[PDB]
Amino acid sequence: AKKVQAYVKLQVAAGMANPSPPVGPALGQQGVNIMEFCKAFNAKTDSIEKGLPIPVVITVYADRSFTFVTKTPP
Amino acid sequence: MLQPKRTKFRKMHKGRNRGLAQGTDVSFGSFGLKAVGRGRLTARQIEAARRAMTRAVKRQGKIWIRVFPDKPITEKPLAVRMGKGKGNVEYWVALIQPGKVLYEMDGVPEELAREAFKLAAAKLPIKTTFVTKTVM
Amino acid sequence: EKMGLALGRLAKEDPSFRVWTDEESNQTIIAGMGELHLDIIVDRMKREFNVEANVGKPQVAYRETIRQKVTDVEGKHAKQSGGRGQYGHVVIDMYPLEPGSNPKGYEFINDIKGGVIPGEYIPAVDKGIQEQLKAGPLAGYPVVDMGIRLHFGSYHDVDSSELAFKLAASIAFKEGFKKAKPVLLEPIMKVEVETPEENTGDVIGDLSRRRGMLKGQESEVTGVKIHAEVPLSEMFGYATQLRSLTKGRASYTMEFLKYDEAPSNVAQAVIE
Amino acid sequence: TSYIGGEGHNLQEHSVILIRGGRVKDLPGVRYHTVRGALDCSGVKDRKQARSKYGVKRPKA
Amino acid sequence: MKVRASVKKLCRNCKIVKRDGVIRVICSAEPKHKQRQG
RNA sequence: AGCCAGGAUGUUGGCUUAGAAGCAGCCAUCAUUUAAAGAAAGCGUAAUAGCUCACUGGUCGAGUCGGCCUGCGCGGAAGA
RNA sequence: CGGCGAGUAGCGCAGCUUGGUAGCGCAACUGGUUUGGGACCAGUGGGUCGGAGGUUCGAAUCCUCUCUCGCCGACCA
Repeated sequence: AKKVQAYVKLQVAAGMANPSPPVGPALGQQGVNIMEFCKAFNAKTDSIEKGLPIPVVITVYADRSFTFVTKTPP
Repeated sequence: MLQPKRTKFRKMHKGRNRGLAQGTDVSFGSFGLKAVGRGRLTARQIEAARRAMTRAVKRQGKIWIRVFPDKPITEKPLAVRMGKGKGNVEYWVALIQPGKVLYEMDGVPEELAREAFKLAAAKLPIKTTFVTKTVM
Repeated sequence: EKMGLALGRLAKEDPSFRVWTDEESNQTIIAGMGELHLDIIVDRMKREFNVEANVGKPQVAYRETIRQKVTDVEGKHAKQSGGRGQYGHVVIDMYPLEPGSNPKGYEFINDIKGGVIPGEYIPAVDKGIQEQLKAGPLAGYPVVDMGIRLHFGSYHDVDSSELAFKLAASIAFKEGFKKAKPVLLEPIMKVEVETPEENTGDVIGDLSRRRGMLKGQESEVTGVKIHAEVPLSEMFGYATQLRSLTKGRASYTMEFLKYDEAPSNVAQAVIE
Repeated sequence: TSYIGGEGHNLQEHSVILIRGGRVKDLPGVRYHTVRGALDCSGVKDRKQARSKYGVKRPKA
Repeated sequence: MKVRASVKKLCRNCKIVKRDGVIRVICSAEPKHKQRQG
């Protein structure tokens, strides 16, 4: 992740899937395919605890590949 | 919209606005709008300035309006030859003399009180100034 | 007539061009693919078919309701002429229906124990109000959310026909309507906007400027889908506007969903 | 003003209908009839008896 | 611009210069703030 | 004062949860990392992002900045 | 508008002249008479006096000020 390379800064529920409705224009704001990520979003989000809002970081290149970072559920 | 509640005499003379003002110290509050001007301050001019400070405090403050109008002023219907006695009362006015304290804001911070007076004062006719509390 | 045969036939050249019917105004509703399309159509017949029917703009619905409930409005009838001394009185208690989904926006519960009102007169009291549903005493309009309860009545034992009681409801209905202040409502439109990527920001302006409330904001790979509900009346001409501010790279879908209590500023307009 | 037989229809207020004779003895002034099965006023909806009147094409089944 | 008896430092970059004896406002790049007649 | 620079963390701090991500609005106006940094004085968005400021370090290198009280001036100021 | 005159039950009018305690009529309600309605025949409730303020022990009432509605004029160039 660069300083800011159009990366989402909040998240969606820890156990839920398809972050489509709530954030809306912002997740796909980079053209991020929900397809490629939603399968892996829960991969390390279902990992610790489900349903407890956690913060995630998804910073995508122009070469279109992200870096996965998560922080403490607020 | 202050107005003497059932005074004795319906109409009264013109009088003269002279001398230095008497109520000249911050009675209750810490801040005040003391009038440097010298002139007749009507009732409407009172209400306008009041609400215009009521908003700067937004709800939170105690405000005392020192001056009371208490003086009836008369007029003449706009089609009459001069005669036929004293006219009709139209509005009330509180005489002012330089040095008279008019409003008081106590409790709110200084600058907002400073900011507050400006809004209202702009509605007042006579020039006024910002005063702060003194002991004795 | 020269329009009925024209636009009737004018439905064949462009089956994308629609001819319709104003609910109870019958004024022909015209649906096309833009003012350009319509305008051309206007003059396409101005001389080809000499069609001078001055098409204008659509018309509103504006149905009505009641602000609140009533307590005990009473309306009697004193036609004691002789031999047929019409005598009919009811004590109705009208209550607005709270937003539901029963196909009929109405609820009439019969609160009479009989004797106070002979039974076979239920339909009378019933349809008595049913008449007053086409006379909205603001501008003569239909009403919604209407819910009526009846407390008691009064009759005369050589009289009191259905006529006596069809009117008792006819009269006392507006009474509570008078007591319980009415209001003017309007259809609210469910719109699913579609504007690529950028104008998304700028599109919101008209979306909201016509007093429309953005419900859902969504997106996809190269697109955006937005949700909001906005009054039908305050939505005309939008086909032009939407493409007029997005380079035509946008379109939308629209449908009615609900009626709501419009403000008075709106209200003092339908008076006519 | 005419009579509209056929217990309902589909058309109204802008069309071409076809009249015939036939008073009604039941309404003031009315003395005529439309023709169920004619141009715009259709053959009635799925009836069997006396269907020649009311222009019902014989149900193929 | 605008004409008015009283001009003021509206925004962060408002400027005032006594150009030829006239008071006026030149912000930086904020067009809607140009004033004179001070 | 310029020219070079940093200007962040939990953390969108809950609600009206449609969104109030340092900035529509409300309450608190926290506490850590500290040469420093307000969970914010402002611009910009649907919301982010983005450009700065508060404040703090380098260089140059001396005085400089904000109120009060007066005197004398400018604007406000168009008629046959 | 100035100049005088009414504001009374539901509706319309007496009582105000000179201060003490508001009457009549059709209406409304209940019963009688009739097969029933009307008319008719017997009882009853209903204002407490337009409002603000004084005069006095006490005010529909005597004064003074507004508001509603009326009659009169707002003329000589």
